[PDB]
Amino acid sequence: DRVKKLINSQISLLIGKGLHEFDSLRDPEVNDFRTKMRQFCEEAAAHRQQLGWVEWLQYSFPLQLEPSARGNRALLVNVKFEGSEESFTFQVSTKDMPLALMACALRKKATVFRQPLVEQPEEYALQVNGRHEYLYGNYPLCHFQYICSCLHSGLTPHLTMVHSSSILAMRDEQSNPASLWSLEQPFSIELIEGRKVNADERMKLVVQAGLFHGNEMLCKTVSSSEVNVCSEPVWKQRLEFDISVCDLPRMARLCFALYAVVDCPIAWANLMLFDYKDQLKTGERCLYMWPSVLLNPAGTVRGNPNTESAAALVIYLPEVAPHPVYFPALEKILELGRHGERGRITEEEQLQLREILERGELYEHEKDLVWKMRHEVQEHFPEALARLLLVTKWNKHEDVAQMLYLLCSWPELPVLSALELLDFSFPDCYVGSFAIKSLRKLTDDELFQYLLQLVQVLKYESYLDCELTKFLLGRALANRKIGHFLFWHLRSEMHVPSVALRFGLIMEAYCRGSTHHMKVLMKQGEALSKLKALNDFVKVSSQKTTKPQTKEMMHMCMRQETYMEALSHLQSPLDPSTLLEEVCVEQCTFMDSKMKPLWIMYSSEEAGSAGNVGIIFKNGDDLRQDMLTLQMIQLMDVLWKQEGLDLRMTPYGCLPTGDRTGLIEVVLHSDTIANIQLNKSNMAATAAFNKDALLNWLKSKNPGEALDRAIEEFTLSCAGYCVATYVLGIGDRHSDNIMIRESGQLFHIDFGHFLGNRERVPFILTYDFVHVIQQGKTNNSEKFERFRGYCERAYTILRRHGLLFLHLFALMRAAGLPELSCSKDIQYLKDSLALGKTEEEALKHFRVKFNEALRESWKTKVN
Ligand SMILES: COc1ncc(-c2cc3c(c(OCCN4CCC(C(C)(C)O)CC4)c2)COC3)cc1NS(C)(=O)=O
Repeated sequence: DRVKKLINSQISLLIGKGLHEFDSLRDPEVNDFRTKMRQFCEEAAAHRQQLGWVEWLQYSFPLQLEPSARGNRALLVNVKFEGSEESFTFQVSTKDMPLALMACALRKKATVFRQPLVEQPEEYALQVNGRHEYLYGNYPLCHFQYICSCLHSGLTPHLTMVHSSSILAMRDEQSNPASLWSLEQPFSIELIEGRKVNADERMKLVVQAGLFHGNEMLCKTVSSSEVNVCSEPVWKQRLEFDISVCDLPRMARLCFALYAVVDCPIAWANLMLFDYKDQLKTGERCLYMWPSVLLNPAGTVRGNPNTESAAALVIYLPEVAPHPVYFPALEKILELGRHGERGRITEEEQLQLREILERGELYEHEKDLVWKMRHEVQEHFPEALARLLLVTKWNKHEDVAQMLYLLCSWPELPVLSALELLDFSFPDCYVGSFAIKSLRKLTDDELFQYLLQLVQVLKYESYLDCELTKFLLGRALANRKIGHFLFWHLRSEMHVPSVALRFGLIMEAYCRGSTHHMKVLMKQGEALSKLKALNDFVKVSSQKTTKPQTKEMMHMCMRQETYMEALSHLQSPLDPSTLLEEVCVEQCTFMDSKMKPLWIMYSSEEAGSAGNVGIIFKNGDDLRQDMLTLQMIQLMDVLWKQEGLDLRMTPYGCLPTGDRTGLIEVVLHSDTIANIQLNKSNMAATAAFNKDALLNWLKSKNPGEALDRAIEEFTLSCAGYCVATYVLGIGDRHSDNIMIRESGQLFHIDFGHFLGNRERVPFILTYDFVHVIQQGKTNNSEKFERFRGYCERAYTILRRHGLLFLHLFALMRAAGLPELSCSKDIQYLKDSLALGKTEEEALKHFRVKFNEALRESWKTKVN
């Protein structure tokens, strides 16, 4: 009653779209999606509320383990018990498990409190002080990201013993409240008229129409007659296609482009020929067209919601039968596909097939041999499914039936293979369903790693209710960190009309599954709303007065009760494990670039030093490409660490949250190379030669024996970023967008341009950095060549995972980023990783690029 109405208003506010707008569409596909997904998500919520206390820790605080640990040394730890000011500091080993640490804390408590405690270490979990992060399970302490981080920074781990009854209290508080194949005639449509068309009156209007199965044409395109430009053009003509109705695949899309000719593009529109209930569409359709920025098959199959201004195309789908017609059921397809001749070939033809399947464009005879030998592909080359799918004639229903017969007994494939199958190049729904089935084995860590790409794939989906949406919702409702990022990736695109409906519906369903998480996300949205209002003030004030004046006025605005309340006590959108407790107004400011990004600092007495965290709020720029670049850098770091190579990278958080809005994580104790190289007087870093500035700064932050470790951190991170920027073609690199941590770690910021966007970005070696690597010496081949060895090792590891980067970037094409919109952009990655070459050929090639970059660096060393 009253609670259902309040929850509806809270979802509406959170997702940025009134739920009443869904009802107003009177769309059965929307209605069925809402009902089915609410039931699915409420079932997941019921399962969650009865989880055991350890399972509930797995849901809410999923373990953050080191990449080498997934699937010796002395350490001091500080441990306290919940709600007690008193703590215990003790020595443990990096190889010890949390249970031994907890048993030690319990024996310590029993001696102090003078009682032989009933509590066993099995009744507890260790919280990282003031963070939503826990250590539990049968893992050595150094396997935990928190401990491994402390061990490298030299800091003492601070942990809280939390009893099972306290974890159960958290679970309880967080509860939700109480026949086609007989139709041989050619497919045809009637193009009736156009409405609200805007073009040059001197020209003529033409409608180009094509039938597609993904990117592939099902037959040649057909064009209407040229008619004179006017607001309401009238064609009333039949467009006939070179394909029988019986041969239309299930996922066939009819694509239109309206243009003006003397070519002047105007608009485009697509639609699925079968509806969500597998019925062949008949009757009139008014297609509200999307403005053209000619045929766009990857474009959405839903009409433009701006019906007041959009050009409209009115078409007629003829009634092909006196009764409704549905795509044949799976049982009928398999029955037809069951029949076929097994391929019989010579020992040479078997060697010919093995060659092409293990090799990826083919010639016609190569395609025919693959299709002929399809049974052998299934039985002995199952990972070559994608090749067989690409040779299948999707315009012949018998060939499709034969392919589906094999797909239905195809063995599950590795994750890497399934990622390729999510591409728009594989539009069939059974293929889509097969790909998801092979992705069910993704660990939560892998899923989190590829979540951004899986969300982009939703933009290629033809219908609202789909296996990918159910999969993501199911995984999000079983892991709070996944749920957090799924919400933000969808929410940050609500201002995009082509996805607002789909994304709004998914976010509503998720909210049905966790009323409590909806409220936690609302608190984050309230802080972002205040940051946007504050940033607008800063933008205006910065153009009228001095920075100390704008900063004092920013502080006065933040000190208002409504701002102090909204900006405090939230989970960070960048990392829900990070708690943003007390906003430190005195330390807040803004940066001097065009959009005046805000620099917001927080503190938390419960987290101690670890509670000192910062966020950058930036409004005016699209942060999606920065996020993708940083996530690709983070992936390189994981892949290197899995081979035991830690290049001390800094993949700081970057999250779009709204229209040209997002957050960026602050890396404290860091400064830009430009600021350090200003070589200011009366500073500990001041130098005789500007080349000494960076090394002098590192020496001032790392006195005595600590200097050596800082130079090594610099060398390792420099190698990681040299390789990362070269592979990704990160350009426009200068002293203002390269930073250094006091630890010595170098890192890059502000990823404006990548994939050479178009010019081939060469490998870069900067003399100032070569100088630090060489410990300030002019000649130090021992250190310089160790650094070259790190670059080579890093590069060879990435090449081995070359296909993973290609498959992920291929899926990213769905995002519509201007620097990742075609094959040329992905060709850049193929060249940088030299994937066509042997490891020896690619290493020789990299060596030539590294040596070319050294000679270029030496043009500075000569000076
Ligand atoms: C996508 O856009 C960006 N991407 C990343 C960053 C970024 C990230 C990080 C850091 C940064 O520091 C910039 C140095 N410095 C910090 C302190 C500032 C003081 C408090 C004194 O005003 C003075 C500037 C900057 C540090 O940790 C991580 C900034 C931008 N946007 S921009 C270029 O318009 O600023």
